[PDB]
Amino acid sequence: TSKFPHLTFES
Amino acid sequence: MKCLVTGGNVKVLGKAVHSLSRIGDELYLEPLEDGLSLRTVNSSRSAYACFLFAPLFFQQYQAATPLLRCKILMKSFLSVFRSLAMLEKTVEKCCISLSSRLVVQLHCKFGVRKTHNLSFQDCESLQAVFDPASCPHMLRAPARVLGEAVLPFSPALAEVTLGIGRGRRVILRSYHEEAKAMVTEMCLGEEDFQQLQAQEGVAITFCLKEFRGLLSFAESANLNLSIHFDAPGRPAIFTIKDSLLDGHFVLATLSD
Amino acid sequence: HHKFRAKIVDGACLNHFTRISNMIAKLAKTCTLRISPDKLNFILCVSMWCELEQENFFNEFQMEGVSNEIYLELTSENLSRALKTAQNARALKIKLTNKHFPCLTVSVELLSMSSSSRIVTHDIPIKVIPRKLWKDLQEPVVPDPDVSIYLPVLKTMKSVVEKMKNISNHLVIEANLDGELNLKIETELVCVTTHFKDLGNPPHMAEVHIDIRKLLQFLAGQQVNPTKALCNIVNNKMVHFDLLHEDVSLQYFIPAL
Amino acid sequence: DQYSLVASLDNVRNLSTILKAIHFREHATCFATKNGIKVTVENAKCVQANAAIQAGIFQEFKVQEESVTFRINLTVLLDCLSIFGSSPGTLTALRMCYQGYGYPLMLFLEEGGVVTVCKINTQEPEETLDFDFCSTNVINKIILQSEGLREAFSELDMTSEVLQITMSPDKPYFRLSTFGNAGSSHLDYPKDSDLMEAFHCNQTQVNRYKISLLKPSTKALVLSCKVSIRTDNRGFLSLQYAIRNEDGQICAVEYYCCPDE
Repeated sequence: TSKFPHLTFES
Repeated sequence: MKCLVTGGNVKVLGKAVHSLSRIGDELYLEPLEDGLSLRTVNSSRSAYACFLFAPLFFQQYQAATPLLRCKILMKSFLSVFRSLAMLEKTVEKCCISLSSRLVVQLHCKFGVRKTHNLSFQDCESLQAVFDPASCPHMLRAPARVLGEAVLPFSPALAEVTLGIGRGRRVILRSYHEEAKAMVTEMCLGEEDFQQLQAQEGVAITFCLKEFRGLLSFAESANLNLSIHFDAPGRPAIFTIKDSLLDGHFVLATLSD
Repeated sequence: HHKFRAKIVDGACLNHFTRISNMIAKLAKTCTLRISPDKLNFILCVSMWCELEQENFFNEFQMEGVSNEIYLELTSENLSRALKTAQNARALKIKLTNKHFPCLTVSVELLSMSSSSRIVTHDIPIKVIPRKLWKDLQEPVVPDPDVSIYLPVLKTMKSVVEKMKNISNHLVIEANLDGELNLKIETELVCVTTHFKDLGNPPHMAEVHIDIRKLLQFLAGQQVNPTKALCNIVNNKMVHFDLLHEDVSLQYFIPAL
Repeated sequence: DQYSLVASLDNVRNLSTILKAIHFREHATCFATKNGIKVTVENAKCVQANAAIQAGIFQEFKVQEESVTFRINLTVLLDCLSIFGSSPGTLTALRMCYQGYGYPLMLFLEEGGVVTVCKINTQEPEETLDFDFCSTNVINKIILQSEGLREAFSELDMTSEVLQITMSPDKPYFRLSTFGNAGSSHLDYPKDSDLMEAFHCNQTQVNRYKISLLKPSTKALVLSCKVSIRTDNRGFLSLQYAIRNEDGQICAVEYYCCPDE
């Protein structure tokens, strides 16, 4: 369930 | 920076703060030229949300100190705005200003003034790399339509699968990993959809609890919600657009 | 080789059926459902027995068991949640299925705001029960009690029991054949006795020490003041509440301590 | 032989509501004289809440000697008084009998024929300490409408340790302040506010009070129309409340709080 790929943020 | 909200936009600002609180524990403040930005982020960095308040949303808007990037515990910013009942009835004008503290003044009735001096940490521009134009699939419907769709799901359900079935049906299946859980599936037709450009068989899965946070805000304001998404793994983009208001939620999706 | 197909179209009947499951969910977390051709039952064995008249609720109904009853236990929260969706629905269809695992599937035609039909489908997981266990799952007989007395206004009972719970977990309930019923708690610091009067009996004072939590669990989760509220007491062994309202029987049994 | 104290009410809530405004400890001290009962609840030798209900409220009130005093469990007492709950609208009568020292406090309640009998064991009173609060050396005093102050007290920044009260003939006239984590919160009341009923501030005074001690005064605040706030030359805070019951009669509730150094 909680195995979401990271969102790519700028920093 | 000097923001000033009056009238009914006071509660609207509170609903946005409430909406961001169901996503992250810290509130990022970023005054821009095209309006005030309130942003937040998951603890897993798998969810990003951002409200943009165009300058005409306010009575008065000065962006830069003649640039500000902020970071505040949203527990604090919530307590400042919690319960819109007292925000509608009492609060006339709401002032946000900036030194050492971020100040918030609530000008209530009968001359009564409430003043908060919140401490803050300077930070980066919390921005997520996303682009709706890059997404091949799109949904669009009034928020209330999507709000009735997530109605038969348990409010404790974390995850829901959004898919496109045969016959241009929009299907919402509850998601679980393998002790037997109740499985709920919702099926919409393409008719009560304003726009539907998504290939049959395509399906993604995202956090339902966070998607609700945007729904609760847009339902009341009677706005139009559009979902843009790609293949599993790639983020899903949930957009909200008013003349006064901009707002998008970017959620991560499951892989494979 | 079990087969069950039922459908509800009437809103007033749907409201009634939904109120029932909500009560069961407040009486149990896991309960057993009996599917008979004439009736419908909910069992938990503190025992709770609940009977329904099928033709009063459903427009369509089909029941088939190989050698005329069908038993299966649910989590009552799952059934209640599924029904709550049909708060204003147009059609409520219930059928047994066996897809990934044997389920009790509830299909709902939600109110078409317009245009197309909104269709919800809940796959409620079940557990089939073999006939070897059916005998141990029957309605608990009421072995002729010492005293039988008509219960007072349940709201008033519930209100009194609520405050007593905050003091002790031991409740002494004694009924009398002239119309007397007493609720009674004792403690080192405080004693409380509530006196009920002129309740009437169907055609000495028998008492029973019960867990007050179990009584309050019964009074709360009770939809309306029933048209038939009856309390049977076997001296210091058992208390039994016979209830009927609107063509729905409800038996509840609390043992002594 | 005869009881040492008896009290009757056609409506028990004309006693229960007032006790709720005092209920922030487990035990209470009762003082029955010719002029009603004075229930007092005290904590930490710093807080004290008094409830003085006059004998005029009761349909029956008899005392033998001049002084009658027992310590009672306020929590249990308030459970028994509300044992018939709050129906929408037939009343619930109360017969309250106290035989004397060593004997329990007996309660009798009736509603629609149903009778509840309570036996509550008493206790020898601990010394209830005296705060010498005289209007003689009171510095500042304002009278406010409770309706708008409930927000100030229930939206309380409990992360803070004290509550700073400032009363002054100058700005900001009336200000409540908390200082918690990452947040400094204030609340200004102009003297020309319509919420103000009386503003008699002679001298600027700033006093701090333990937030844990003033919070339970909300229970009295939300039952009153107006609230009186006085500070003296000791820094002691007084809170006089005006609770109107269901028979159009008014009883007094008073809080005292030691300042915090």
